[PDB]
Amino acid sequence: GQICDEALQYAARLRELEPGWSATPGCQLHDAEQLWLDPLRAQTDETFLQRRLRGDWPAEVGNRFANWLNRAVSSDSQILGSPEAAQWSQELSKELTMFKEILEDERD
Amino acid sequence: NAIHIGPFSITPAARGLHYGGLPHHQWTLYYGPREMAIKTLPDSYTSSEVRDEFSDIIAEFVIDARHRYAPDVLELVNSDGDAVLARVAVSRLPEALSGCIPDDRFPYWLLTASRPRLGLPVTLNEYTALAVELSAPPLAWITGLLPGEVLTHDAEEWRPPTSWELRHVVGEGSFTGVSGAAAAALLGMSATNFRKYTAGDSAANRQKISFAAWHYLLDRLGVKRAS
Amino acid sequence: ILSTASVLAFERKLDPSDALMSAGAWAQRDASQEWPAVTVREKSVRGTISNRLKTKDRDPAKLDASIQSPNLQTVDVANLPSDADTLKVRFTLRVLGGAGTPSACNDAAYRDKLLQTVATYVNEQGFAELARRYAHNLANARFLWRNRVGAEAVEVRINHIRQGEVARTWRFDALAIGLRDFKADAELDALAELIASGLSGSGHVLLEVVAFARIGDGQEVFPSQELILDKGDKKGQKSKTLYSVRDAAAIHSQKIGNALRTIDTWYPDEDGLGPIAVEPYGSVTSQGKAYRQPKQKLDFYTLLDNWVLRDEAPAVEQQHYVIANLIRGGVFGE
Amino acid sequence: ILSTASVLAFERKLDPSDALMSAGAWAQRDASQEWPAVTVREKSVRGTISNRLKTKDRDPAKLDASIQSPNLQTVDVANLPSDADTLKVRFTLRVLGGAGTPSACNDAAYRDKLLQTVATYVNEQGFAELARRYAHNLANARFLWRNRVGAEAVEVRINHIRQGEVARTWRFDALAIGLRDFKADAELDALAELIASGLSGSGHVLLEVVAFARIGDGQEVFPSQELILDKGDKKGQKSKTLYSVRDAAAIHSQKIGNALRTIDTWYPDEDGLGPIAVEPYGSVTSQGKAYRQPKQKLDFYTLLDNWVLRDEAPAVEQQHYVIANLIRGGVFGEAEE
Repeated sequence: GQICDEALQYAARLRELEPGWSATPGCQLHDAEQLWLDPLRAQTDETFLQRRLRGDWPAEVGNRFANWLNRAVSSDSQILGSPEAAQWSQELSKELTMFKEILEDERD
Repeated sequence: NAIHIGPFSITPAARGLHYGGLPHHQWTLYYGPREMAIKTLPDSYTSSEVRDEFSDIIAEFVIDARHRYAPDVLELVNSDGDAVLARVAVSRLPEALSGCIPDDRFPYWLLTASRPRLGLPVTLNEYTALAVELSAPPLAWITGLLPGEVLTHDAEEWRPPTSWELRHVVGEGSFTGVSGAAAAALLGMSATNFRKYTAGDSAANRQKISFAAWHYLLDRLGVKRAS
Repeated sequence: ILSTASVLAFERKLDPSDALMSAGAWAQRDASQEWPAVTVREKSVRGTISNRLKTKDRDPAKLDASIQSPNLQTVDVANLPSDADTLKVRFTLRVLGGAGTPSACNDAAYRDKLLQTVATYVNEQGFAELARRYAHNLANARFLWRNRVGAEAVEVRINHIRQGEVARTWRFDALAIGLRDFKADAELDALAELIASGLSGSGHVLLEVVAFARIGDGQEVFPSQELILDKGDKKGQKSKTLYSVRDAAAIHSQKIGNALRTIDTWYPDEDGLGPIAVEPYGSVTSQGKAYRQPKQKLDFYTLLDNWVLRDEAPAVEQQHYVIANLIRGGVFGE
Repeated sequence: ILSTASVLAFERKLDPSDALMSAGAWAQRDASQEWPAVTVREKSVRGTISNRLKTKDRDPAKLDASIQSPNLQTVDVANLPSDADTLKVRFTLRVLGGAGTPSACNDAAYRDKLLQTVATYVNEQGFAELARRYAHNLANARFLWRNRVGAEAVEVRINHIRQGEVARTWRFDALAIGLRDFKADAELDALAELIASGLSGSGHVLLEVVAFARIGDGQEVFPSQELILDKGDKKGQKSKTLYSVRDAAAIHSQKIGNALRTIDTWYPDEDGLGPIAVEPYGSVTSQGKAYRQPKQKLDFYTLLDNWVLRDEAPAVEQQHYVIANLIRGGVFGEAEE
């Protein structure tokens, strides 16, 4: 929960700390994440791209963030074979669902 | 005036300067002929302050040298292949190994810890024989810093160590952390006759150590097994 | 004492080339040396959400909200031209032989025991059965994977090129030969004799395989499908990409190789499903299941260990399976 | 009394370039100057699970679930154009000479002692035997490692280029000469004479080696393989990289140099296993074994020390081995591992 809150706070601080949204040259997957996790469509961004980002909230960005978090946490078959690792996976899924809900409520 | 911490030396730089209005001096930390760090320290510093200015670099060098020259590990596995039952840190390889994968033909196998494993099947009595023969002392990593020709068992190629090599193991700054008095009592000598060994140059009243005393001292300190 | 080696790798035999694709009209197939090549092109597609979405969603407002999304993508596609009814593919393959020896090993005694084991297998019976299976799989056009269904008449031409010019020739019909069983025929026996001579190392073999398939005019052909990087947007072939040698659609060589070794009939669980491609834990990714399940003592590894170490040589069909797996090649280490 | 030096180093002789590849059709072999290069491409690969498994695995549900999620790789590959059947390989070679002199030393007495040792060797035997074995390894196309196997016919031309033009020429059939033995032949003897002249410091030699190998149409070739480094990858990256100079597939120069010095037939293990490359503790990596183990008295260091310090000259083939190891160059002394 502290990691999820720190990630949400760092995303909010990076968003509000950003003065303007610039078209990143070669930001590989950074535009796909920053359609929602980036700032509003300013004059540097296209209005049609801003309307498309308002059309679809970044659920796939939340999936990629959950994948990066699950890759950051070292897992093994002892958690898959044990029930405690299944409970930890269920708790991580509940935290990822809460983070995706908080992202989708502000998104769009 | 230099300061000596085991095989390390800390010297000042013979003409100071004024930094921020206060007089200072440059200091250098050596490891034999190799210079490692340089700091600029003010005066009105006791030698303990100059010691723990560099203590952290000394400790980091010790950590890296301990990890690099660590001995090899063998392990005992049952017939499946996983679930290691016991481990041992050897100083040599048992000379009969050749790359193996354990099967159900035998209930005990003795594999290496490196990844393309070599292995051998054993029967828990020869395993104890190999553990008695090939084990390693607790401070075997100090042998990685020694020239080898002062470590051989053959008397024809051996040469006595110098004082700088001898400060690796004896003295309060050494890696074993044993005194000269305790090492003299370990050999059944006086403190003065042992201090005769560590003078610095044989012209200035200094004698070489014997073959037998050197190997027995390495045995008693837990550095080389010396069977 | 003797134990199995820890690193062990075998270089493959039966290397195919890549399968280039050309097109033309039927009964010009005695002059198919200047036929033009098929070209991959671009296409746009705007479809609907046809997937099984998450049920117990009693909200059709989000449903017809999602209906108004055209979700346009851009699709690579390659088709036959308007004036051609016949598709022509072409590749070469060589047979190497010396299929006993590994390419890397740790132990020497294990390697010598393995060498004398395959020597006993060869002196018992040569490569005649396996080359019969391989020539049979070569005769029917199995390597055309999805370009074989819905075909009128498929004819393959085989050339054994000893010098720069052709030495011998075959000419088969595909659909007479089944994709199910292994029969006998004198031309097939001559081809299997040549392949078994190549696998024994008695002489080198270079083959050239050309096929013709009368699909019709303007239909769609299927080359191999590439990998799409998700770092881009919804444009730039965001759907699929087709494999191509320079300005020509083509098929990957491992597709040809997987089609050629589809000879495993001795898998125990059934027999009415036809032959399988040979590999340890004999499995197919289309069915998503694994025959030769290793808790049954019929995988490649346990059979090989019981053969080489304890000298419990299995039944002759399982020995065929093991030697075919060694002809496939791979990495057999821990 | 005379001990060994603490620092010793020898630069190498027999310096090759790195060879690059090209393609064409046979019987255009005498016009092969505009034959285009062989480039590298990429392709996708989906693989199965085909390796051994641990015992906590092989519960069949876990195995099937492993088969469910596949792995997708990208791979560099290189192969012939679809209308050619001959591969062309080209590189140059310098024989330097002066093999006795070290590049760094401490004892002068050790230096001139081994200098007079190699002078006595070069007075007794010439460089004829080693140059014969070297010209043998140049004759057969051993430097084609995997491109040689399964080939139909292979022909190699050498040009001795002295000024800006050719001086002498050689032609061979590489599969006539075996990879198993060392015969005699007049043209090969002239080539070995030229090489032994270059090794002895007599003249200045520079060769150009061209090889033609008949493979087939569209078939795969094998360049050297690079090393990829990635720190916690995302399982969609490449898994194979090939060496290329200026967009043309190529072989590393040390691969050629390792193939050239495959002349050790004198190792005490056996004789039906073929010659290996000259090494201290002479070891091949495919077998994972070390011939000339130092517990036998047949490694490079003990032979050298018995020859130099205590004058036990070994057998003449061991002297050939030691001189070959000195021609190879390396680092000896108290930089020990």
